[PDB]
Amino acid sequence: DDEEAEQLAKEISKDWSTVFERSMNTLFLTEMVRGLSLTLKYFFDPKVTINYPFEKGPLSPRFRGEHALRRYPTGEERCIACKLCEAVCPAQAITIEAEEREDGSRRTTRYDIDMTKCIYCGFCQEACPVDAIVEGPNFEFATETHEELLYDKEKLLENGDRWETEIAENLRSESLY
Amino acid sequence: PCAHPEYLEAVPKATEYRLRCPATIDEEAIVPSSDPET
Amino acid sequence: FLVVYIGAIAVLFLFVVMMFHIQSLRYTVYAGKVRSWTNLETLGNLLYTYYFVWFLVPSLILLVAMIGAIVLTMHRTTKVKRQDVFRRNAIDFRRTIM
Amino acid sequence: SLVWLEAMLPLGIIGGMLCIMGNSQYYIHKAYHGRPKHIGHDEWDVAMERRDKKVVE
Amino acid sequence: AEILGIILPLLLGVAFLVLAERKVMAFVQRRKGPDVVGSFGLLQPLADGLKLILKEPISPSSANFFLFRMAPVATFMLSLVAWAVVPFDYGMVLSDLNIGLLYLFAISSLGVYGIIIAGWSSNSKYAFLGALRSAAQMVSYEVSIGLILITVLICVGSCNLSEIVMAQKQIWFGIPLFPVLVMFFISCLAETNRAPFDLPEAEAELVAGYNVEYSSMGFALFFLGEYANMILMSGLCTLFFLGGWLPILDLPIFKKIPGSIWFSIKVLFFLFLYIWVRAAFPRYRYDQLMGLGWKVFLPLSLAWVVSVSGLLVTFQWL
Amino acid sequence: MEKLRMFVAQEPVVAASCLIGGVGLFLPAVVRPILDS
Amino acid sequence: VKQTTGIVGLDVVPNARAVLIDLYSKTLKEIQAVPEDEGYRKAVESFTRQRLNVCKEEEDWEMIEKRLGCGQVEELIEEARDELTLIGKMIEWDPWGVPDDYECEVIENDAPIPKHVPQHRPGPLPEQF
Amino acid sequence: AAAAAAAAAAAAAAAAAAAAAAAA
Amino acid sequence: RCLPDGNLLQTKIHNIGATLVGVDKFGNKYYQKLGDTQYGRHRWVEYASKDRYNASQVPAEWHGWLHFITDHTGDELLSLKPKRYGLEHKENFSGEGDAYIYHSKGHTLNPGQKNWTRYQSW
Amino acid sequence: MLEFAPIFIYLVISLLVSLILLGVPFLFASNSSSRFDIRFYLVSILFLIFDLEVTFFFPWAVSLNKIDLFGFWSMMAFLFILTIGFLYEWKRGALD
Amino acid sequence: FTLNFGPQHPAAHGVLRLVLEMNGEVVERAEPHIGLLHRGTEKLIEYKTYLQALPYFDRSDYVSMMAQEHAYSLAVEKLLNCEVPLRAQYIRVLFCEITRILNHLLALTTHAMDVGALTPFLWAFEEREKLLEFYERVSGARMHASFIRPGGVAQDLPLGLCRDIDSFTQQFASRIDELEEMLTGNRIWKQRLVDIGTVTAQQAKDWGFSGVMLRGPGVCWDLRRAAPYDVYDQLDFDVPVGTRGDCYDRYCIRIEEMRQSLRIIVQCLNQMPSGMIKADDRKLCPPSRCRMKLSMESSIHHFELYTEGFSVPASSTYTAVEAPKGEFGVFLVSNGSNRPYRCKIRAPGFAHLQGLDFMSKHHMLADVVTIIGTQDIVFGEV
Amino acid sequence: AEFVISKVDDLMNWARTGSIWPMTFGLACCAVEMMHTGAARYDLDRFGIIFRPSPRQSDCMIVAGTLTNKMAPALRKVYDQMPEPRWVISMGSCANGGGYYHYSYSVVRGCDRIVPVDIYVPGCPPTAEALLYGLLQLQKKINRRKDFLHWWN
Ligand SMILES: CCCCCCCCCCCCCCCCCC(=O)O[C@@H](COC(=O)CCCCCCCCCCCCCCC)COP(=O)(O)OCCN
Ligand code: SF4
Ligand code: SF4
Ligand code: SF4
Repeated sequence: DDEEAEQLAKEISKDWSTVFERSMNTLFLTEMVRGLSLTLKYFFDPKVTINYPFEKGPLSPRFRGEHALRRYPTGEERCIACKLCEAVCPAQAITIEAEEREDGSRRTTRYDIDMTKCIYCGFCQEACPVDAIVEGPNFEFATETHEELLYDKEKLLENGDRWETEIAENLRSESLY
Repeated sequence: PCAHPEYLEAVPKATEYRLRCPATIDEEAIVPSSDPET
Repeated sequence: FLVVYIGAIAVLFLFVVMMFHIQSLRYTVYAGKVRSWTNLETLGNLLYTYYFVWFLVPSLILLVAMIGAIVLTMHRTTKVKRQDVFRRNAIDFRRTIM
Repeated sequence: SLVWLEAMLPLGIIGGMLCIMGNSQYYIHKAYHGRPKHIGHDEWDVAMERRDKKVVE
Repeated sequence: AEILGIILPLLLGVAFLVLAERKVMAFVQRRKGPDVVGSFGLLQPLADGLKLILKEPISPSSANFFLFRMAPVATFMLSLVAWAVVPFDYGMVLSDLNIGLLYLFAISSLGVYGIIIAGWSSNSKYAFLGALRSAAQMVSYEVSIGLILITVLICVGSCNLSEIVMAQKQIWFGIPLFPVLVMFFISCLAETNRAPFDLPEAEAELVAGYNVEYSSMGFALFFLGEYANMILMSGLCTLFFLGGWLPILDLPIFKKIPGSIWFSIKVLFFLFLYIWVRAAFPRYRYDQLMGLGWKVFLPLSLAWVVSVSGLLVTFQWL
Repeated sequence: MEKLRMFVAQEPVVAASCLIGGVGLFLPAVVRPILDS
Repeated sequence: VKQTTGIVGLDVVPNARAVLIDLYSKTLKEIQAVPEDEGYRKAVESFTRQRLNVCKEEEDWEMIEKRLGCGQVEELIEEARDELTLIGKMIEWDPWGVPDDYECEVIENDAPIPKHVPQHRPGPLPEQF
Repeated sequence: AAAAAAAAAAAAAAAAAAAAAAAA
Repeated sequence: RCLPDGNLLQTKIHNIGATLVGVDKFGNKYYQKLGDTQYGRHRWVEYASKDRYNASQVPAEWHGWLHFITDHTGDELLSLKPKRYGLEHKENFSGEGDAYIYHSKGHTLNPGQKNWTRYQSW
Repeated sequence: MLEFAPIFIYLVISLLVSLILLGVPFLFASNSSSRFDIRFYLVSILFLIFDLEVTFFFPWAVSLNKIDLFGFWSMMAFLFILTIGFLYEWKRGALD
Repeated sequence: FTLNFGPQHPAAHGVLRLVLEMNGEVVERAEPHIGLLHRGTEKLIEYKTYLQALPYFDRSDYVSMMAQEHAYSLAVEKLLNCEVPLRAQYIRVLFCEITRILNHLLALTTHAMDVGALTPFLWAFEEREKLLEFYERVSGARMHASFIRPGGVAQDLPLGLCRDIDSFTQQFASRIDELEEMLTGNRIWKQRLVDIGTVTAQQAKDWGFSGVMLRGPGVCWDLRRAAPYDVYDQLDFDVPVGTRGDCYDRYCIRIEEMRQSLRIIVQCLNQMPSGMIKADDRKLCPPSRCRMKLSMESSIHHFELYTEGFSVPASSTYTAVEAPKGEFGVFLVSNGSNRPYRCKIRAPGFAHLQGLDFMSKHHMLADVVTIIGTQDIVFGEV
Repeated sequence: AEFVISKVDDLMNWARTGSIWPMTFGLACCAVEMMHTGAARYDLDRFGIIFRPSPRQSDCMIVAGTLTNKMAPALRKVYDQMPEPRWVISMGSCANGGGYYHYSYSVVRGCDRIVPVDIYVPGCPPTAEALLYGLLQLQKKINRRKDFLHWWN
């Protein structure tokens, strides 16, 4: 059948000044010179590139990057140890141990998110009742050694105080959703 | 002489796009949770 | 010599090794120098017009070399045997009687 | 737009190298010999150069 | 001697051609190429080099030093010695051979050896068959380049490259024989590998397709060789067809007409065309490729020798 | 002829080589003897 | 006259009606070997009779398709030949009849499924033509 | 090798949608 | 300038028409070149450490404005950074010697390696 | 021939250059950081034949004003025999 | 003659570990080796709640993320009987279709980069980095946007996302045209693709292709026309269906399916009802942050939905959507508990990569990467 | 003095930090994010990074995605044939540490079990800029090498 299919698909283009049109396209590349022309148009157009360290790609306040334990404006870690994020975590990155502090109000003696064992899905930010754990738009925390990448119990996730100026902004703009 | 029939003039470089950056609350969204009857 | 020996013929031989391993007083006459004929020009002034049949016969020898390299080293890889196994039905007995 | 000039620059400093390939082996040969190189230098010219260096004694 | 003044600038040309290709082929893809290393990536070739030089070997293996430690030397020496006869301006050829063109043909016929040997010394059946396929391709688009040069030779008097570029004072052979320039370029693309025609150079099959003992020097020398062979085979599409060092001859008041600068501009055009045509076109698969050098560029090259011989014999234009 | 057009369509480069080559085997065949004037 | 079935591999058959009549007669003849009181034989008999009838009445393949609304006559031939395979297979490893114990627990969960969930909708009725 | 070569001839490009363009 | 050895030249080829919108405490000059063209390339930062710069030196007051997440220059979010618990940035000293790098509380490099044995030995 | 001495020394000076390019990596970086594919014989013999016929093209190319219309037709007969060989190779199928 | 054809270009086809039994250059059989990317997904989901199970789906197919979350959501609404709003359906399709575009933009030009065309890759990836400005804006993560939750969808679009998706759709016909003008006309493309991996329809059915490899062969079968699982029964779009089956038809489809997906995006934009974002059933949809803090009964559900889960009733359903790769279906047996029970994931690429054995028989070794191209083989699903 | 050694180390480190071609073990999506980090917007050919398709000549190896227990021997065999001044970047949670699949039987708990790692790009789907910043941290790790000063002890 392929023999007859070939015979007919070549008897479709079989009238002079059509065999010539197709011959010219093969003889002088026409489809290919339309490839080169487009490629040239893009060789001369402005470049969609970004010299990274100096300017960075667009993000959104919902962007999920480095996890940060938030604080209440008046100190006092926002993280009451409900363990909802430890429960909701799909990868079980967060290990929370709780102890009634001397003040009497519950708090987490151990709040260690394992960033390497963490999927950055933002479930912890949703599950936390008081917005205690949020993902700071950092996303730039590549560490030379794996042990540093395991974020310690409430000490490095407490560096969100530096990122609060941006985390509070993102929360004030996302809370409408 | 190419794929430019006054329609590629919609070019990729936008230069005016996301004019209101996302975390800037010009309008406060509402996002209804439940239907009013419920 | 370079081209048709050490770019073709000893290429052939290299293939046959790699695969199929075996296991003062001069008086320069300034006439005839006014127009110096490069060796190609003074081979072409002859080979194609005066001794041209000894040039159409090496044509036939190159054609015989083409036909020979084809009929020898086609190696049953085309219509020489790629025609078909040539098995027909009406000429078979369907193995009911082996 | 002159954005292609950044990509033209490597072709320039590869063109500025063929200019050097051409002019180096010219001004080096123009130094060893007081005259430029002769391209169509058939045997008539070597014979005339012989008799010329033999005429200036 | 003055061979330094043609090898060192050519080494710099190849080193900066790796950057010119990355950068042009990147600009095509709407992205700046190497751009941090130097002011505009201008030091990026030196960075690639000084990196490859400072990379410890994977295995010393200096024992087998006469077999394949001089085969890249041979390929590179051939790619560099075919530059002698190439004239950059009137009387700037290093050695005006009255049979210059045939000498280039012979240098290619020895580059075939370079490839075959440097592939056989790699004791890798896949890599050796790849090198043999690449040699058969480089040598199958050499009959087509041969006949294309026979065309541009019929137009010219002699094989003297300075004459072939001096025979174009009236008109470049790119204008009447444009269909031939397209066939010489599409062959020089295929003679060298860097082309729409590089299945043996399919990104992975190339590295594992030339040698087993890299040590970096082998990797750089093959690429320095491919990029010099490319500068050369682009310095032939500009002697033969484009006017080797000839201007358009309008004789401008703004332009003092340097020769080597015109040769440079044209070889830059053909190098940029090498890059552009690497970016914009898919690979040919080496099974349609060999069926394009025999069934497409040999008939269309033979026809051209008979066409440019006929049309020049009838009317006595020879 | 129908088969001629089927051959210059299916195989353009061997049918435009036997015609970019005819113009070379045809010019000195007839156009040159014509140029007796 | 049919140019080609859009489907690849299902080559257009010119003698569609004739081979369809052949296949449906073969099917009616071969189905006799299964017990009569089996749903499979009632089904085969009924639809093979309907398609054989509509194939005998109409002449063009297009009218066969139009009345017998079952796609294209090439796919119809595929169905008929596959049915012949099945009847020649069912003769072997005969599954007809019901053993005494026959425990078959029909289970029905009627939970409605939300409408916006993949639900295989019926598709166009044979008024497509 | 008698293996079926990939014949690069075919029928011309004609965008083939489904029958549900206008009225299902 | 005087750096033909970096892509910092690409930033300094910017700034030709760009306006300078604020400069944070560390010296990073935050530029904006809008209107002209090439969205996504109309906000950057000149790190004021022309060598040894890296990302994450951009404080949180600006790391919003500079990734286009907000439209509030760091001179506007600096009235929102919390005074009581506010902490300066730390540049992500990853690898630059111990006591700058971060350490867990058992790493044996951390001063005060805690013991986790829940049972209090006798 | 006189102009062959520059390339004669070119071979040796390029040998030196490549030997230096070889020794440069060797010095630095101290202690601390298919049975047979006969088509490759057919392609090879066919290149041999076509390069022989290009060898015959070269003198006819450079000397075509001398051989006015007779050398041309003799070369076209040689080329028609080439074309018959090439068509027998195309049809038989050696170009694959 | 056996050849261990591995990943030619890594970072494009990651763990491809075919073992080709060749014949010179003609391939006689291709034996793919699976498991190099076999993460314990079909086991790990049995151990986590129906909410924790969702992030695995965006990690099942890594080039078309939200289509699998949409196939899972529709498998935990098939059981839950959880009626989602109209806006959730329209957003869910506007992102399943943006995902079809995100996949064909990759699976065309990664294929076209394996064939050799280097530039379509980078143009299509600028387009994909425009669409990830929508993924990353609507949910948070550029690739794994755990956004299409079981009841409805995670959270409403930002207040400037439809304007930007429009400003993208206006300029996206031109990008498809460029990807097409650069590859469709080329004789180096057609030659590299026509009559490559031709699959007669009986073969595409037998081997359960059910994707863009079931509409190459000409079987008009799109599970958006067959089993309309959203507003798809309202949205107008034509399913391009091939006529030869060769890898040049599947490319032409994937480059038309990338335009009909543009039609569906433009429709979902022009008709997106201002309704609730999640199902009103607050025992299947965690209440908003504002409500759970102010309402005690919402707080209890936010606690028992982010710790306990749904506990979807006992059943077993096979919900299959038309993911870009093909019919991605998640057979979800559900014990009554809050954790799934053998959430089996039928993923095309497990049925397609089977087809490599017969697709690439007698094709040249350089075609075995073109076949892997047009199958859209992403090893996360395999 | 020592200044010449300091500058020769600066030069070697500038080379190895300018042209750092990684064998991108692109397993899974982090290879799709790595492809975005090689794509038009965040150029990696800008920083010299040229994605090599072969382990033979490569300064780095950006392992991404879930290192499966079956792709562990292949990753190790590839890492053993890189030239000695090599580094490894772990990209994505699954590649750097156990990740979403830490407790999966078939998934190694981070490539730090097979190859010695030098920079772990953090974030399970790292932003393309985040992988780019991980590489700009590998560049720092190069700039802190001073191999000549150590060869002189
Ligand atoms: C309009 C100007 C065109 C300029 C193009 C410049 C491009 C240069 C850079 C390289 C472009 C891309 C290279 C692609 C390589 C493959 C090309 C190729 O072989 O294409 C076909 C052949 O193309 C060529 O050979 C082109 C060479 C053109 C030479 C001249 C052709 C005839 C000239 C007629 C002259 C008329 C006048 C002469 C007498 C008066 C092969 O056939 P097919 O398989 O694609 O399809 C048909 C199969 N049977
Ligand atoms: S995003 Fe939060 S909940 Fe999800 S795995 Fe990471 S730490 Fe756990
Ligand atoms: S971070 Fe949130 S979920 Fe976790 S313990 Fe604190 S308040 Fe509870
Ligand atoms: S760590 Fe996350 S993004 Fe990276 S490969 Fe694993 S699942 Fe994908």
